Amino acid sequence: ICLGHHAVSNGTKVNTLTERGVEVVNATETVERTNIPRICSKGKRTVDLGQCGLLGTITGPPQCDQFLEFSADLIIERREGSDVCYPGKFVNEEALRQILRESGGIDKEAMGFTYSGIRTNGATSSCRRSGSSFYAEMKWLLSNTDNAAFPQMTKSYKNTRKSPALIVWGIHHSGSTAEQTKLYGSGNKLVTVGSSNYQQSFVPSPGARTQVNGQSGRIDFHWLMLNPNDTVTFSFNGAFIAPDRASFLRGKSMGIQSGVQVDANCEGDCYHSGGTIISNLPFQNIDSRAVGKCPRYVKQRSLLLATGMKNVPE
Amino acid sequence: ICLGHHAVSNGTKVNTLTERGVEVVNATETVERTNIPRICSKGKRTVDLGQCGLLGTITGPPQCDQFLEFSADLIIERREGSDVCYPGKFVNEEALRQILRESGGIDKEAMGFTYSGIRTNGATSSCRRSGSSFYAEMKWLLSNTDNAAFPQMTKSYKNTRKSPALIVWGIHHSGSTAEQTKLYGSGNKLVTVGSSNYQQSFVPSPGARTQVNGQSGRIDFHWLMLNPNDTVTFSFNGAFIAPDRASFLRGKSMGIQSGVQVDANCEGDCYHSGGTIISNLPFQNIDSRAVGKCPRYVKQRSLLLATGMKNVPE
Amino acid sequence: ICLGHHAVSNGTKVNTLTERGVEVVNATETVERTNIPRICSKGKRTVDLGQCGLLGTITGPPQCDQFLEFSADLIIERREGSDVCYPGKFVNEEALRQILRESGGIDKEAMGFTYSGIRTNGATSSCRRSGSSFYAEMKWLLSNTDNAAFPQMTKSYKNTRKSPALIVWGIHHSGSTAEQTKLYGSGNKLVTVGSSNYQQSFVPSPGARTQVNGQSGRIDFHWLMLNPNDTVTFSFNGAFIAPDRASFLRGKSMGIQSGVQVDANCEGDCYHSGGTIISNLPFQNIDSRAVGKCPRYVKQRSLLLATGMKNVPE
Amino acid sequence: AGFIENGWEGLIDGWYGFRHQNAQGEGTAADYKSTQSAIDQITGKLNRLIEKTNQQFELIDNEFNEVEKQIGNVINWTRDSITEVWSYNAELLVAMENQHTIDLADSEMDKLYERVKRQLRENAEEDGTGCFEIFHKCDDDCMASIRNNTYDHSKYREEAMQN
Amino acid sequence: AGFIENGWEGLIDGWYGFRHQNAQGEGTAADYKSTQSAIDQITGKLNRLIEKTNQQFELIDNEFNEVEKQIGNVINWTRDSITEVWSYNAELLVAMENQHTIDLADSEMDKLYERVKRQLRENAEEDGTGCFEIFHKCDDDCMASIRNNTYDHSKYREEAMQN
Amino acid sequence: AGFIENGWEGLIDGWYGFRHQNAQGEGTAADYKSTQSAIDQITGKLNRLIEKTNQQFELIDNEFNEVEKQIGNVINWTRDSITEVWSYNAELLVAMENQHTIDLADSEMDKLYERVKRQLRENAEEDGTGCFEIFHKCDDDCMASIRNNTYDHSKYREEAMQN
Ligand SMILES: *[C@@H]1O[C@H](CO)[C@@H](O)[C@H](O)[C@H]1NC(C)=O
Ligand SMILES: *[C@@H]1O[C@H](CO)[C@@H](O)[C@H](O)[C@H]1NC(C)=O
Ligand SMILES: *[C@@H]1O[C@H](CO)[C@@H](O)[C@H](O)[C@H]1NC(C)=O
Ligand SMILES: *[C@@H]1O[C@H](CO)[C@@H](O)[C@H](O)[C@H]1NC(C)=O
Ligand SMILES: *[C@@H]1O[C@H](CO)[C@@H](O)[C@H](O)[C@H]1NC(C)=O
Ligand SMILES: *[C@@H]1O[C@H](CO)[C@@H](O)[C@H](O)[C@H]1NC(C)=O
Ligand SMILES: *[C@@H]1O[C@H](CO)[C@@H](O)[C@H](O)[C@H]1NC(C)=O
Ligand SMILES: *[C@@H]1O[C@H](CO)[C@@H](O)[C@H](O)[C@H]1NC(C)=O
Ligand SMILES: *[C@@H]1O[C@H](CO)[C@@H](O)[C@H](O)[C@H]1NC(C)=O
Repeated sequence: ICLGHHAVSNGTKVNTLTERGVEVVNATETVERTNIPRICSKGKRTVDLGQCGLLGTITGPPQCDQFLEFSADLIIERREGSDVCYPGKFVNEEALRQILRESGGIDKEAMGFTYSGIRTNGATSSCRRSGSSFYAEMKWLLSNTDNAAFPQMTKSYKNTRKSPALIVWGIHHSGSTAEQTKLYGSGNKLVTVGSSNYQQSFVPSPGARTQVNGQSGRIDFHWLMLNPNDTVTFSFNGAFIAPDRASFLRGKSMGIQSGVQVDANCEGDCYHSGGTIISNLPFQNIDSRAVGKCPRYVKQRSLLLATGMKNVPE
Repeated sequence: ICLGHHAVSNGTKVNTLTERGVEVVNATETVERTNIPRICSKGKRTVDLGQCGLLGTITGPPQCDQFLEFSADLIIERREGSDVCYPGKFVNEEALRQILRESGGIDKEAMGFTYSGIRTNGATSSCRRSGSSFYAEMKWLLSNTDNAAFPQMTKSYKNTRKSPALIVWGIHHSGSTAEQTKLYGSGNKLVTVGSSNYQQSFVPSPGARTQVNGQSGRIDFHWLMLNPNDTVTFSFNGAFIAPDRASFLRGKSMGIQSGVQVDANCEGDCYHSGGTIISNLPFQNIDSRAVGKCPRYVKQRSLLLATGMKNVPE
Repeated sequence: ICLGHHAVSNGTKVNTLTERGVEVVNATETVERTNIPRICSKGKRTVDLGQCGLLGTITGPPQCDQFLEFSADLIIERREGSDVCYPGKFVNEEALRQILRESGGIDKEAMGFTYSGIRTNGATSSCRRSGSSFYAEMKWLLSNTDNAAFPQMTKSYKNTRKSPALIVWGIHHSGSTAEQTKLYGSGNKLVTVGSSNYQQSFVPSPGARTQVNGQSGRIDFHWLMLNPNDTVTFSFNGAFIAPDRASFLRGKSMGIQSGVQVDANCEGDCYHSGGTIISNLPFQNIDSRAVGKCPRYVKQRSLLLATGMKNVPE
Repeated sequence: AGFIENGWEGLIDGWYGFRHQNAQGEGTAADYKSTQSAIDQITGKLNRLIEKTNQQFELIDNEFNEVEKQIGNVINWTRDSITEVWSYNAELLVAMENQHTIDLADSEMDKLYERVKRQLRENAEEDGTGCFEIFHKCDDDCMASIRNNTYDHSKYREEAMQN
Repeated sequence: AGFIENGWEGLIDGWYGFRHQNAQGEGTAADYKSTQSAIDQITGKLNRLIEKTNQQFELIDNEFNEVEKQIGNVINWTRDSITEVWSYNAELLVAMENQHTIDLADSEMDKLYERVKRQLRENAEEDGTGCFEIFHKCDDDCMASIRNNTYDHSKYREEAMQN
Repeated sequence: AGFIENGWEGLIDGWYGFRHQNAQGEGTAADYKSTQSAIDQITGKLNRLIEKTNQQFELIDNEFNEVEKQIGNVINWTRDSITEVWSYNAELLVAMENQHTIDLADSEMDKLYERVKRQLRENAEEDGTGCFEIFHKCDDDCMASIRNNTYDHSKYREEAMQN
């Protein structure tokens, strides 16, 4: 009576500590390469920003009118999205973006700012709605009738909630000094924003910029997190885009950047720009910048794990 | 004559490469979980900052009067500590904090700044000592009698040592423009600080801030490292908190943030906010932000290492 | 007939999982310690910057006159190099340095800026060539004859290529306010630089600095990357160092900092300040900041890998 | 898989088996115990390796609006370092697991051979190529008792001794 | 721990031992050499693993005054990556060390069995369950010579041969 | 390297060999197969470990003009963490590879001994110290057939049986 083991005609070559190319019976793959070219969001509150930029949801351009108080577990950014209608730029862009991606949505709240002796409905052609409008969450502060002195005002807002608030104001840099005097008046302007953790530091800078959206002026948006029971203050004398409402974070969420369609038929916790990585394997070779609960990215295209005995054919 | 091995009634289950839950005879723990709720500082020069902030030791508020020239191997920050008496804020806070944590203490040195035609003892109610005082290491530069022109002065200091110096000045932002003219005079002010590695860039910004410590004004502290034989210079014309003395690093130290008591009976090289991790195990599961010579943090609560043979009971 | 194995008189001690100091027959080293005190650049286009600073190649001080359009696969920085002739400083130094290290060289291009009613050949004593000169890539913009009003001009440049351009301008801070009025005129100056990704923010700050190179004034260089078909714009009214030519990246390269000689006889892909690490071993203990294709740095000085059987002498 | 020259392609019933040749005829069978042990250890190894973490990593870069170049180079540097670490760990992990798998199967085969030699004490010989030169006429029911581990070593002792 | 069905709970003197049964009486003892070898290898393994580094890591965050959100997210991202790396390394380390420990003890038991079979050449038989069917009457002093590795295989040869 | 008391310093021809002592004279030789297998496995291990990556890492710090202190402390912190990871991986890697190397050579020696026992079935005895008490007069050509694996176990059977 003889003893022996099984074998196959064509085995699978694997790598060991001593040799590279040892042919065994069976082997499985450990590095994932199959990618689903969709955003698997089955069972998740998903907000596709589309043409709306993530930061715009705080200021409210027209394309973000339906995202002023969104709520989601997964946030998708699109490359065609824009944060601004009037040509502008946020200070600390990626910080505020990373804050909003894991916010679970935003909840707006009227800050309660009243004005006296100053007209407050400044509009532009690039912020089109019914006609010439502006940011839905902001107030372009101007002068009474036209060229006049801007009364040096100061307005405060106390965070009357239990969670920190998102305060966003704006500094307008007109197309020329004469246009700054036309909108606010002559003289050096200044915008002071104060709290307990903040201390800044604003004065406009008029000049000619390249025509973006057909406009030569710019608007610099700024933000801070107001702690509970703490008060924010603004001492300004012209060139001020005041905040109408403040934002409050709802909870937790995931923020991704993608260019593929949304699919509620599949579920996945690992996302990248090209789709979703649905796999049980511990490693993947699709995208190194994949976010969520992903397999750890490796450079190897394939790593065959031996699941059987060494194959010794006759 | 038969051969065999020993066994026990109740073994210890461990994990292997092939199976999870293999019962062996003896096993030891590799992940540390026991924490001492104290700061073990046996044999270490320890400075408990308490109500004094780490940065305040450079400017010298009242609560830091006994920390102007401290010396320690271990520095402990407390959450009740404050860097300022007059409401203010440092620029590059965490950079200077990280510099001071591993400094081994500070050594002050009179910079030798003399003034002519300017009164130099500006005080405030929030900096209480015997009466109304100010920062022990700073000089609030004002005008002669009251509203008057601030002479545009320039003062230089050459680092006459072998180690870099810590230069800290201040920019005062008063509660209003009229108060800035009351303290320094009308006209645009400017503060220039120059050296070989520095090139900045200062002009005040008056306005109304929220009353912190009963004060509406702010003071912005700034700092730089003056290399040996290199000179720092200041060309200012108002709103200047001049440095009286410069700081020099003593050597090396450790900086921690904690809320537990100090204990000189135990010794440890791994600290966190909740106490000291005294262990020989290679891994710990107490705090991922533990500093010093710590076991490497892991997510697993326990990882039993088999120290004996597999237990095969009858 | 007996069976046995070979042995040697003096074996090599190695470390295992169970014991430390097991004497085996043969063993090889895995941690590299031999260093070549030269820069092995065999078969690589190498540019030794020498006394020329990496950033200077964009502005063009005298010591960088032969580096205005360099091209290399390996860039070497020297500690005696200087970015400036007139005492100045770049904003975002290390960012632009890291951009230029992997640029494969730079290609200059005339931006096409013409001026009317303004003299454009401002020189200094510290920028020595034939006599008093300036940066070869810049234009020190001044006034017509002497104290006069600087016409508020605006100049634009459209990136007419397929790769992003490097735009570098300068902001002059003179030794005093009266010298700023002497060079540009009285009144508040401003320099606006605009595009699609940029929004800044410049106004000079006159004052007295420490005499570096025999000069009390400073020049602050700034830069941005102009995307293809996008336009950059400048609205300035004094104190402006205009760019003559823009830079375009050639391709890819490696940037190192060293103090040893260049050697084209040896080849290596791992560089550090002390030379080149030429080794096949997976680990090294020379320099942790080694760049290129290096062995992974470890703290151990030596790790002997057993290449033979355990040595059991008689 | 050492002194056994090659495997049996016809053995489709299990990983290890018996191939006998007596006076009745030819026959092959599979040993369920050793095979089930091997596939249980390898199966548990797979279940230990087919693990995806529950740790969530947020987006730190920006594909649509590139972050600042310095912090971007730091992020790319750190991510590349971690990628090197996980590539090394994956390579060494797969190599070691394959080694222990092959040596594990070899150990199971050798243990089966050792226990089959333990059943036949002096009633059979060893040839050196994984067979047992059985010293007496072992019926198909006798070899069936060998596979079932019920072979009486003493009831066939003297018959297989004098040969 | 293979063909030996189970361990001896009464063996409190060592890890491996001898349990004899002759004409004089019953008796159990411990083999100091194999046990001391096993506990020396495992002890050295522990001494190799009970290591805490001498590398000092400074405070990079701030629990009382949170740093900037961007650099804070980069720091949290890097720290979480390193935490994943050390969790994986700890898991795989403990698993591999336990495997090599169990297989090491099994190897020591099998080596003891092999050397005890080397002492008794043809003067005893093997049963298959870790015992030696000794072919002659071995006194308690004879088994004491077996445990002391002083058994003369030739002075009891012919007596244990004809049985 | 267990029951064999020590190695042969005079064996300079290979890693394993035969040292015989018959009626003709003394002699030592080397077994090319086992030695070549061992040096092939260890050689392949070296070729698997003598690897330098193709991943390029750029300069993230600045030795001539120090970067900002905060980002510099973050960079130093990350680099120190990665250095700890690679130091641990190198230590554990070398230790495990040395262990598997020593146990591999021991396995090759034991396999050679096992196959030499497989050639001599009942024509020789085992002493316990790695020798074969050969029961018949084996000429130098007979031992040369033992080293060449051509020893006929049956043509010398009865002569070595009655002794
Ligand atoms: C071989 O491995 C694959 C890996 O998934 C598995 O699906 C398959 O059932 C295995 N087959 C055998 C015969 O083990
Ligand atoms: C906030 O302020 C309100 C009223 O001033 C007080 O009732 C409440 O306890 C405060 N909460 C905190 C957390 O300070
Ligand atoms: C079991 O392991 C623990 C681990 O520290 C040790 O203290 C104890 O002495 C060990 N006991 C035995 C019997 O090995
Ligand atoms: C610093 O300056 C003094 C006097 O100017 C000189 O003696 C000394 O050598 C200098 N040291 C260095 C390091 O430059
Ligand atoms: C011993 O190892 C070294 C390592 O490089 C090798 O060069 C040498 O040839 C080896 N010698 C033997 C006899 O294996
Ligand atoms: C750039 O502009 C030119 C002319 O305006 C046009 O022909 C070209 O397609 C443009 N390229 C891109 C990439 O926009
Ligand atoms: C980091 O790598 C990505 C490619 O994955 C590249 O697009 C990006 O520009 C890199 N970051 C920087 C700062 O260059
Ligand atoms: C990093 O994690 C800690 C919890 O350990 C959290 O308190 C902190 O806010 C996080 N950092 C940022 C920037 O959110
Ligand atoms: C980082 O370490 C280097 C030494 O390798 C030191 O020179 C440098 O100053 C350190 N970085 C900081 C920010 O201190």
